[PDB]
Amino acid sequence: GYKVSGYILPDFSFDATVAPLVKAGFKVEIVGTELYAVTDANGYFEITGVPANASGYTLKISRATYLDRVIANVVVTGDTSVSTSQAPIMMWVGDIVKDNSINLLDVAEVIRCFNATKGSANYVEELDINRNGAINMQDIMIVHKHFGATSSDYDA
Amino acid sequence: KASSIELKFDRNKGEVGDILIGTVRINNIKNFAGFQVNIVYDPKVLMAVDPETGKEFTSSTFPPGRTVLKNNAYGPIQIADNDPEKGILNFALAYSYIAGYKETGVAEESGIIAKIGFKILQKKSTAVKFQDTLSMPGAISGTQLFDWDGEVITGYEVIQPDVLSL
Ligand SMILES: [Ca+2]
Ligand SMILES: [Ca+2]
Repeated sequence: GYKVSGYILPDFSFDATVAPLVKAGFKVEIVGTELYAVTDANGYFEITGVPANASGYTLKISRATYLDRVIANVVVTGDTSVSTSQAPIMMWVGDIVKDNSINLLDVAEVIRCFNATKGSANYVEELDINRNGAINMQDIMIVHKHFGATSSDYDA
Repeated sequence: KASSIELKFDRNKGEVGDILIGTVRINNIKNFAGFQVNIVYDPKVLMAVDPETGKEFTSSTFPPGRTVLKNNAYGPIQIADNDPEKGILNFALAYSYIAGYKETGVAEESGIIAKIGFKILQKKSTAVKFQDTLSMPGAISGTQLFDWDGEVITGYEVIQPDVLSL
């Protein structure tokens, strides 16, 4: 088998202290198989023991609060880098109420915790999009980056 | 020209019961698409009220009178989370569909974003202004402006009003 690897990067701005939190946790799986891996703190993933496939595989990237991404035609005739640190796979945050669509329901969930601060009764880390310690308009604007998007809106 | 956000009052003096109108506006904010501000005042001297009707501001009251971000085609979303008893106003507004807005190739960069009425409760010198708060880390003196790419805007001036003497 071979190794299928790459890097993933969420589509929003964040500082150095939170980088390890926002780049980890993306599950990458080869559709139709039991092969998969989850990105580490550097946004890096590596699937091993992958059988060759001249007819590229289809990969699916998922993570709570993010919009599922499907990438087809990933040819594997040896060890292959799906992406690189220099040119990582982007993932869009905002699919909070899971339904494969960034819409008003998602924004409403963040609004429910508007102005909540770390340690407060109404603070939920997952809703603190950029993880800076407070839930506010800055987080909502990030979700707005891809308002209206569904999985098919990702570059094919 | 100069990029800024400012709070200004129509009048500097008044009688008990008179409603002073504070106009918040932005000037030359490149690719402007949204905002959030935190404004504080002394609740025992002034009372936040609708500049038009004259209805008292509550925690969910969003200020009227804006001349920008009114195009329904981009789904403007307004949010209010004030605390009148503590003399705090905190509200935000932004287009949800900023991608569609950017597609027009022309941004709304100058205009009014809020009109707030302040009823005079006492004949005393008082001040109101933008002020940082724990719920807005990294803000510019209690203000955060965003562009149509969903990023925070920096480098603009925050012009404080007041010096309301009576
Ligand atoms: Ca959703
Ligand atoms: Ca945040």
